[PDB]
Amino acid sequence: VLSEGEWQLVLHVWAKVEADVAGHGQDILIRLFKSHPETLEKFDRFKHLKTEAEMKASEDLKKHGVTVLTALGAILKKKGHHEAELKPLAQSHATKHKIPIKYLEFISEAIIHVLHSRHPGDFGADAQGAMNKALELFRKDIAAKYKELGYQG
Ligand code: HEM
Repeated sequence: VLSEGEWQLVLHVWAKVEADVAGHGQDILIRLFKSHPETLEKFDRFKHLKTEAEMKASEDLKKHGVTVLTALGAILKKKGHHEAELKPLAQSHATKHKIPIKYLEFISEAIIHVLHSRHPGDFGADAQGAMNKALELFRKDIAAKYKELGYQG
């Protein structure tokens, strides 16, 4: 579990994101899509985007970026007490969008990357440790619900 000190680091770093949610959200999704092009294909909504230039110009991608990060931010602020918030996300991502848990690992990596890129020398080793733990907890609890539903993998 996370200690209170680690949760404080996580939420202090999250304050950087909240200064510019749409910007961080677009940066994270583009990193995901370019690093792991198979993820783009899970989005009928964005499949048409071929180049990074097109992704950067898409206002709808920014809009989904706010939706995604708004949901993740509310979950982090629960400090692990997130059962009610996680349940619908697990259910829709497992049974409707058909997202393997591996992709949740990829986007976790993309978040860490983007934070380093946007905040050089301002994302501490302690904070990276804490964020990593918090995203692992998120994956673990979603994975538990995937396994229930027969989607483990
Ligand atoms: C930090 C992890 C993530 C969060 C917080 C998140 C959150 C959300 C939210 C709030 C929605 C809208 C409501 C819903 O459909 O449940 C959504 C939709 C969706 N998500 Fe995610 N998501 C995450 C990861 C991913 C990943 C890794 C993929 C695929 C590679 C993915 C694929 C999709 C798709 C395809 C939709 C539907 C978009 C549309 O057609 O409007 N999500 N997500």
